[PDB]
Parts: sequence; structure tokens; C-alpha cells
Amino acid sequence: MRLGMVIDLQKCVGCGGCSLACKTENNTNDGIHWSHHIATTEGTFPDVKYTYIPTLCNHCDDAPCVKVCPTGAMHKDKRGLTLQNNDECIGCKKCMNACPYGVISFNAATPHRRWQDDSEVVANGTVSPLMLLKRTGATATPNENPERGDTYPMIRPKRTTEKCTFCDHRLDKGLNPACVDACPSEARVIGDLDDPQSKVSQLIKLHKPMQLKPEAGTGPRVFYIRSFGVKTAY
Amino acid sequence: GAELPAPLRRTGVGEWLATTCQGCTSWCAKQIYVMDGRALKVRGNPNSGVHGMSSCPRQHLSLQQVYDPDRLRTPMMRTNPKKGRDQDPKFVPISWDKALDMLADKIIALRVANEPHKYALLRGRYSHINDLLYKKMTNLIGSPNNISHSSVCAEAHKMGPYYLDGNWGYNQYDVKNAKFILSFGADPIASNRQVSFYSQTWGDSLDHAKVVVVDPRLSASAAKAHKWIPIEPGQDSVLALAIAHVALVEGVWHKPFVGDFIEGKNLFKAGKTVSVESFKETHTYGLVEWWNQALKDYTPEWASKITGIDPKTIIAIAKDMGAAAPAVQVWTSRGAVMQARGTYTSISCHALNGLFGGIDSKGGLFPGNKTPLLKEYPEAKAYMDEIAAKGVKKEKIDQRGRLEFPALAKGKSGGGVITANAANGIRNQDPYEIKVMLAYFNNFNFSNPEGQRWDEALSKVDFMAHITTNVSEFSWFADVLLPSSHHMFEKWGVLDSIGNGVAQISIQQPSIKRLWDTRIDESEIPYMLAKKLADKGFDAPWRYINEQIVDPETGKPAADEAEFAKLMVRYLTAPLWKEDASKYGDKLSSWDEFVQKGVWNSSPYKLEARWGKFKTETTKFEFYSKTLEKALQSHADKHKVSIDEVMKACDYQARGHLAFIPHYEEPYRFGDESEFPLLLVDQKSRLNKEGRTANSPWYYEFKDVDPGDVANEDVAKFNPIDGKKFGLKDGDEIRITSPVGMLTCKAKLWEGVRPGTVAKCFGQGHWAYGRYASAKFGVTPRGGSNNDLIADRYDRLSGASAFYGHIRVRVEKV
Ligand SMILES: Nc1nc2c(c(=O)[nH]1)N[C@H]1C(S)=C(S)[C@@H](COP(=O)(O)OP(=O)(O)OC[C@H]3O[C@@H](n4cnc5c(=O)[nH]c(N)nc54)[C@H](O)[C@@H]3O)O[C@H]1N2
Ligand SMILES: Nc1nc2c(c(=O)[nH]1)N[C@H]1C(S)=C(S)[C@@H](COP(=O)(O)OP(=O)(O)OC[C@H]3O[C@@H](n4cnc5c(=O)[nH]c(N)nc54)[C@H](O)[C@@H]3O)O[C@H]1N2
Ligand code: SF4
Ligand code: SF4
Ligand code: SF4
Ligand code: SF4
Ligand code: SF4
Ligand SMILES: [Mo]
Repeated sequence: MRLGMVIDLQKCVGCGGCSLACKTENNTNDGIHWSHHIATTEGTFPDVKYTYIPTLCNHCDDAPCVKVCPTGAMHKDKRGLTLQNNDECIGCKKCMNACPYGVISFNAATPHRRWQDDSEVVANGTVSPLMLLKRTGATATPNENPERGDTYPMIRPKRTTEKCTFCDHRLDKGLNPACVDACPSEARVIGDLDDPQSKVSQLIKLHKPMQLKPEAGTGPRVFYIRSFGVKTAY
Repeated sequence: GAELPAPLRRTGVGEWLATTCQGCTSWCAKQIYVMDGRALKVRGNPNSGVHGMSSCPRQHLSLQQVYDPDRLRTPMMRTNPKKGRDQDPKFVPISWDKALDMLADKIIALRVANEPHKYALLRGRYSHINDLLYKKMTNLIGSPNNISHSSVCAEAHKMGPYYLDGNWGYNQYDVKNAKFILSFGADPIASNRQVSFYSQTWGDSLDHAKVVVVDPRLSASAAKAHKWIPIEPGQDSVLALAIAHVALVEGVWHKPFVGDFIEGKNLFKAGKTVSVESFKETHTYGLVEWWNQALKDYTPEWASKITGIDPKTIIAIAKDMGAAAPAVQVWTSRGAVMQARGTYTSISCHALNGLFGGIDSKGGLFPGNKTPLLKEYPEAKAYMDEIAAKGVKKEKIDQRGRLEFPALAKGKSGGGVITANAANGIRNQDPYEIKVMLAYFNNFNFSNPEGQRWDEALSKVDFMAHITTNVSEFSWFADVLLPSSHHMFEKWGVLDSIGNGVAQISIQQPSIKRLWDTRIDESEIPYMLAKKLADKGFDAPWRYINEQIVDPETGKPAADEAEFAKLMVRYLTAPLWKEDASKYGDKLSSWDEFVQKGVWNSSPYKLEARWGKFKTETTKFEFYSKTLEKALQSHADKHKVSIDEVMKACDYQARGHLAFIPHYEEPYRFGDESEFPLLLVDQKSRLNKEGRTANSPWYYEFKDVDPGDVANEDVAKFNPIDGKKFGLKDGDEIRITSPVGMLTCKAKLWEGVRPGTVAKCFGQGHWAYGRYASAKFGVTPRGGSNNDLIADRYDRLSGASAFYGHIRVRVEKV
């Protein structure tokens, strides 16, 4: 089994809804976005092209992040996912240097520290981050998703790395990744690339698949098909 | 950190509760996922026939609005009697009873002094239960000054649809079946009125639709289009008119809709008049007169001289649209039409929807489907006392209907609101002083052009109360703050949406326990105020509510605030769930089923439904708008002048027949071009939930999803040509100055900007709202406030405020 994702760039509108859904699903600290993007503007006015490429962990066939991890925290599971036992992460950052894609973040900052602020912009009138935390019963942020804790820390400790887990906790329940469900055009499809009848396997036969940095030799399993833009008419 | 055993796992087991998002007037039906009493996720309501589970990205930002750490948790009163940008209100907490006591005393004092018309109700956003607070309460008090925000929104965009085909309203666009899409400034995968549905369909449609996007900036939509036309701001109608000209010369109008020459031969020859009797129109009126009076001379060469567009491109577009007809749809955005002469851009662009037959056709555009949703509570005439009956006849504070403010909504002189001009009436006490103001869900100091006029106006209002979740810029001038329960998570409401060939009606319902000591703006607050007014001897509102707004099943009035909140929605939606709505769409068996599904869908639109029966003077699609002539004649007769004198007084170039046909108005411009060499291209952020996500950190984290923009910054985008001219580099702190104001932000050089323009998102520049939205709350803004640059100007025929085309600016490094 080799789970992967096919992203249809023609359907993609570059809105970031996938990345925002990932924020709500996975309780990433402010500034940490497991789902992100690469956008490019090419050409000189008036012949200007803008492209947006959604990015995430490519859950690589030959993941260098796994190979360099000195503790075995970073590992492959039987679905082909690259997952992390965060409890064994010593924050050495070797995975980040090994990953060609820059999709791993390091929790140098205490996650959700801004929610410890109890100052009020209007005293005894407006509330505060800390007061909202108390009111809602949340631990770190009122937006924290407890589901995440099924398989991974809801709130990661400082001095550990983290990245896209392919919403493994949702897959375990037979559900879709949050970013897949969040996409208005259904541009994102996941499945088993080892199953020739899976939608993803058929998509990369119907369309020419493209990968990010295949030259790095990791065998990424996020495939991009079609074109964000179209050739200019007239 | 072991994985949890299956019986203790939590993924997927929480509850989804239906509501409606209002980040834009897409008004998408949603479900909220709730676990441990907290809202954790938002998704499109799968039952929605307009958009299904599809959503734009802003649905997720909703979660940082309800859980905004700068929300008000209590009513407050200011303790500084002075008001102003420089005056700290020194708000102190008070009770709801005391806050409403203060407001009630001020309202009653007006009535005792026989000046109830000096009360004003200001409405920003709203739901369809607004009639009570907005209209009924206001009129029962005795005021005509229920002032919506519509004219700072898009009223100019309704002029074409109304005066050509009788639709004072918006259209849905049949993208799934379109063969040609021409967008004058619309960016439907980022803004406009079904971002979820048009994002769902846009990329797929490129395989069967040729898409041209006309916008001074390379928008997301233009980036996914076959042609980006980087129009000079304010020149859109030039292209629309030249396309129509070529369509006639080439003989490729849509004959089943328009008609044809009686003898078959195409007699439209460039520059030369045609006999009206030689053409037989089918469902249109005025084609030959339009040609003879103007269109015969709107050649591709004429258009190329003005716009720089290659005439071969104009010609090819016209022919492509002819071949695609009637699967042709022309969009207009605020950018094209919210200009001082923009009524005729709406008309000129929308005329193409008639000429190519797209109006009410497959692949074209058409109005929202009929639904049985009620939009008003019962008549209140029997509850109007003599004080109120006299007061409601006073001239409105926004001066609508004066010679220079025809505001011809639905064909009526003074028919339309003039939101931005209410500040001018207030600050000039013309027609009279406003002494008591209640405002909700609005921030006109920030959202209206030259909003410092609202600073001035509100500082002159004896008593104002603001119904709001956050202390925004408008709130700074309030005597009393009335904190609102959040519309999307803590409120009973009802909204609608159109798209995908259907109209839907969706519920808003509380999905969490109310966080703070807030009340629902449109139901609980007017209910509580009516009780307070009755306690103080003015019980007409209370009697009206208790006798007219009663449960549709039990006939009983609400027992308390919370029951009333739901009752307001039950009352208006009863035609959907108490009655059989099968004739219009879904059959719902009960209120509970309506709440559980969360949405009612109409049947699919019947194509060509309106052909031959438009609500125009002629019942035709009017290229020569006898409908607009009648409205202008009414306004002219009211003011004892000619129509031409109205045009002159309203600063349009049109004279004679040109007042009634698609024609070229040179765009109004303000300021010396040599001092102010750049034209502002105001745009929305695709992460703006109107003016309401600037206090959401995720907004900034992903701000570069706006093409050309920069995460965690407020940038103005310049073409590199102008960057070199003005010595600007990426990241430079800059000041942009217009004749009326200035802002500071950062510079970004981007080739997707037309040279001579500067493209900058509206949405930042808050100095209040919250700690993330401002640098120093109450004092120093984050980013730059676009509307401080935009001179207070109007499309006087519609009442619309102008936000585009006329704004000249200069730039310098700070
Ligand atoms: N993301 C987001 N979407 C929204 C909203 C929001 O706040 N955020 N608000 C909703 C509401 S209330 C409204 S009324 C609608 C408005 O939706 P629309 O009427 O479609 O237009 P705007 O979103 O206001 O965008 C203005 C666009 O016009 C462009 N433009 C500016 N000047 C000119 C010009 O002279 N000519 C031409 N051709 N284009 C010009 C700008 O570049 C910009 O792309 O959007 C709704 N959709
Ligand atoms: N330069 C520029 N100006 C614009 C636009 C643009 O594109 N460019 N867009 C214009 C358009 S199309 C519109 S329609 C207008 C809208 O303009 P406004 O109607 O003034 O809307 P907002 O700016 O969103 O302010 C709404 C305010 O309600 C408060 N509030 C926030 N959330 C809630 C809630 O849940 N309940 C209640 N009771 N109050 C709440 C806050 O005070 C908030 O500032 O802005 C417009 N101004
Ligand atoms: S949600 Fe879908 S359309 Fe939006 S950026 Fe992500 S992949 Fe693209
Ligand atoms: S994308 Fe990077 S983090 Fe993800 S599996 Fe590949 S090497 Fe590892
Ligand atoms: S930072 Fe953690 S996951 Fe990465 S290599 Fe070091 S121990 Fe392994
Ligand atoms: S698969 Fe899940 S973890 Fe990965 S980017 Fe999508 S939402 Fe984030
Ligand atoms: S912000 Fe507008 S388009 Fe986006 S989900 Fe909300 S209502 Fe729909
Ligand atoms: Mo609007």
C-alpha cells in the first residue's frame, strides 16, 4: 500500500482553503502550516502568468527524513505514510535538513503562547485570550481539535518537529483528509497508488503526472496534473 | 502518546449543526462541527443545492471570529463625553437593563419633543429577520431614517439589470453550461456572490468556455482565464460598446431573442444609421435606436484609441461571443460600475447579456429562483400614533430624492439609500440633526469612502448605541455598546443564496452555548428595547411585537428573549416547513426537519422564463430604456427641470437620447494627474469576511493567497515600471496620498498591475476592532485604510458610492 494524493491544478483556484482546513484539523501553532503552497508570477506586463501549487508532505517512497532520524521517531507505516512518534523526537532537526521540500516545522516557539495573554483592549469590557481559554475549557487554544490526539499530540511539545500526517487519524476512521474535504473543486484526491483501479492510480494514467523535485530521489507521492492556467487566446 | 484505543477515539464522532456563513453575500449554508462544547470546523452544508459541500477558504476564519479574544462580553457606556478619533471613550461596563434604559430614555425624549425623525437606525450586515429592528421599530418610533449600507455595496450593479430587464437585484451565472464568459472586473473564485460554487466550477468550465477577464490587476480569475485585459480603471464600457458594435456589423446578435431585419440582409454598417422599421425586434426594444444614436460609431478603432486594446482582439471577442450565443454571460463587478458615472457601465456591459441572448438562457445568467420565504413581519400601520405618522414623512437624512441625488432604485426618485451621504446630512444637520442613533453590524467609518466624515458626523450625534461583537472604528464614537451574539454561531437567523440554477434558504442557529453576556442583534435586542420603552410609557413597539409576531403554529407570542429569537425565524420560514412548498422546491415535513437539513432548495430555474415578460416599461429587454426614461422623467418633473438638466446636475455627460441607451461616459477623475499620477485599484482580499477578518491571525498567515500580496503584511502593488519611476522596492514603507487623505503600507512590485495604477486590498488599516487588527488599539492602525484615500463621490442615478476609477494617488517612501 502506497497512499498518495493527486492534485488537479486546473480545478485548483489557489484559495488556501486546504491549508486553513489543516490549521483547524491539526492545531498547528501560529505560523506553522503543514499544508502550504508555492506561488509563482512569470512574465512582464501584460503577458503575466500566476500559478499556485498546493504543497504538503509527499509521504515519500524513499523518505530521507526517516533515514536520518537518530531516534526512529520519524518512520514509515504500512500505508506508506511518513509519521512521527513525537514522544521520541529529540528536536535534532536532522529531518528538516534531509527533507528536500521544506514541509517540516520545528516548534522552537511554545505552541499557542499568544493565548496566555490576559490583557484586554477595553478593560472589563472586551475579553482576552486567556479568558476565552478559561471560558471554553480549552487547554491551549479555543480552536484546538481534540480528534488530533487519537494518534498524535493535540498540542505538540516545544523542541519537536512536525509536519503533515496525511490526516492519519481521519484515515483510521475511514474519513478523508481535512484538506481533501475542504477543497471546493474536489481538486485533491487520495488513494492507494499500488491499486491500479484506485482513482489516484487512474488519474496519473489519464493525465501526465508531475512531481515536485523528483530529482531528489525520494519518490514523492503527491502528483500534480493539468495546468493552473491556460494559454492566452487572441 | 500511545494511539488511543478504538473505544476512546474521538475522530468523526462530534456533532454537525447547520448554520449560514456571512463572510460575503454568497451566504453559504454551513455545518459547524462541535465537540466539548466548542466549534472546531466549518464545512459547506452537503444538502445545499447551490454549493453543496464546496466552500471558499474564509469559512475556516469564522472560528477566529466567534473565538475572537477582543469580543465585547458586556454592554458598556462611554465616560468621556467628548467623541473623536483623538478621544478615548473610557468605556465602562454596565448592564443590559441600564444600557437599554439609557437608549430608551433618549428615544422617548425625541417623541415627547415631537422630533422622532431625529432618530436613525443604521444597518450594515443583516439577515432576513431584519424587518423588525430595521423598519418596524424605526417607523413606530416615528423616523424615516432606516439607513442600510446598500449604496456602499453594489446598487450601481443593479442599474443595468433593472433598467434593461426589470431585475432590481443580482444574477446567478450558469458557468457549467457557458461557452463564453466575459468578466468586467468580477473575480468569482475570490469574491462576488457565490465564491464556493464558482470556485467549484471555474476550472472545469475552462474546457468548454472561453473566459476573458477585464480587470486593471491580474486577479485569481484572470490568472485562470484565456485572456486578461488590463483595462485602465473606468474604461470598461468602451470595450463593452465596441463588442456590441462589432456584433451588429458581423450579424451575430442572438436572433431568437433579439430579432432580425425583416428582409434578412444585415443593414448595420459602421457609422451609418438604419431605419427602425427595417428591423423586427422579438424580446428586445430599442436596438436600432441605440445603433442610430450612439452604437454605430463605437467602432473597434474608436475603442482601441481610448483603451489601447488591439481592435483585432475586440473583433475576435465579439465573434467568439456571437458563435457561443446564447451560452454567453457578462459579469460586472463593483470595480467596473461603482464609479460616479458607473450606471452606464452597468447598462453597457449588461446590454451584452441581451444582445447575445444569455439573459435567462443556458450558459447565460438569470435572477434568483422564486422562493416562499417571507421577508417582512405584519404591517404596523395600526400601531403608528400621530407622532410616528408625522415623523416618517420627513425627508431622509441621506437626502435621497433631491435633484442631485435621484437614487432611482426600482424606478423611484429617492427610492434608494445613499448610505455614505447620511454622514454628510448628519454633519451638516441637513435636513435636520440626528440626536439618537442605533446602529448594528456596521462600520461605516472604515467601510465608507472618506470615512472621516463619519468620525465627524458621529461626534455630533447626542446619543448613539452600536450593536457589535467588537469595538470597531464606528464603536469608538458610541455612547453605549450593545454586544451582539455572533451571527454565525450564537444566533437564530435565515438567509438565502443563488447559484447552480437554484435558490436556497438556509437557517442560522446557535451551535454553541452563548459565550458572553451578549444578545442577538435583530431579535432579542429590539424585543428587550420594546419592553423597556413600554415600561417607560411608549408601548407601541411592544404591542406590535406581542400581537403581530406570534408563533406560526401556536399563535402565541414569545415567552422570553430566547424563544423570541427563534420565533422570528419560525415566522418568516413557515411557508417552507409548515406549509407545502412543493410548488417552489423542496417539501419539508416540519420545523425540525428544516433545522436538521439546515437548507431548503428551490427547483431548477426554468430557462427563458422571463422572455417576453420583463418587468420593464415595455416588458422587453430594453436597449433603449423607456424604463429609465420614465424614472428620470419622474425625477425631472418632481424638480421642475428637464431630464438633461438632471443629467447636468448629476454630472453625467449624457444628454438627450444618450440618457437612455448604452453609451460612453468618460470616467470621472478627481485630482491633478501631474500631482497624483497613479490610479487606485481597490480590491477585496479573498480572505476578507467583509470588514471582519482583520482581527483573525490566520487571515495574515495566508494573506498571500491574494495573487501578488504578501503574508503578514499590507502591501500596495505597483508595476515594476512605476516602482522604478518612484524609487520603490519590495518591502519599502510607503505613504500613498490622494487629494482627500493618506495611508501608509508597504510596497510590492508585481507585473500583474497595469502601469499607472496601484492595486491594494481593502481590509487592513484598522485602528480599532482588536489587538491583531491594529497596532495600538484605538490609536495606531495596522496597514493602511483604503477608504481614507477615496473621495466621497456618488453614482447619483443609483445613489451608489464610488470606490473606483476616480481615485488618483501619489506614492513616496516614508
Ligand atoms: N473574499 C470576499 N468576497 C466577497 C466579499 C468580501 O468581503 N470578501 N464581499 C461580498 C460582497 S458584500 C460584494 S458587494 C461582492 C462584490 O463583488 P464584485 O462586485 O465582483 O467586486 P469586488 O469583490 O468588490 O472586486 C472589485 C474588483 O474590481 C477591480 N476593479 C477595480 N477597479 C476597476 C475598473 O475600473 N474596471 C474593472 N473592470 N475592474 C476594476 C478590482 O481589481 C477588483 O477585482 O463580493 C462579495 N464577495
Ligand atoms: N475600499 C473599499 N471599501 C468597501 C469595500 C471594498 O471592496 N473596498 N466593500 C464595500 C462593500 S461591498 C460593503 S457591503 C460594505 C460593508 O460595510 P459594513 O456594512 O460597514 O461592514 P463591515 O466593515 O464588515 O463592519 C461590520 C461591523 O459589525 C461588527 N460586527 C462584526 N461581527 C458582527 C456580528 O456577528 N453581529 C453584529 N451585530 N455586529 C458584528 C463590527 O463592528 C464590524 O466592523 O464595505 C464596503 N466598503
Ligand atoms: S482548497 Fe482546493 S482549490 Fe483551494 S487552494 Fe487548496 S487545492 Fe486549490
Ligand atoms: S516530503 Fe519531506 S517530510 Fe515528507 S516524507 Fe518526503 S522527505 Fe519526509
Ligand atoms: S527532529 Fe525529531 S523527527 Fe526529526 S530527525 Fe530529529 S528526532 Fe527525528
Ligand atoms: S492531509 Fe491532513 S495533515 Fe496533510 S495537509 Fe491535508 S489536512 Fe494537513
Ligand atoms: S465567506 Fe462567503 S463564499 Fe466563503 S463560505 Fe462564507 S458566505 Fe460562503
Ligand atoms: Mo457588498
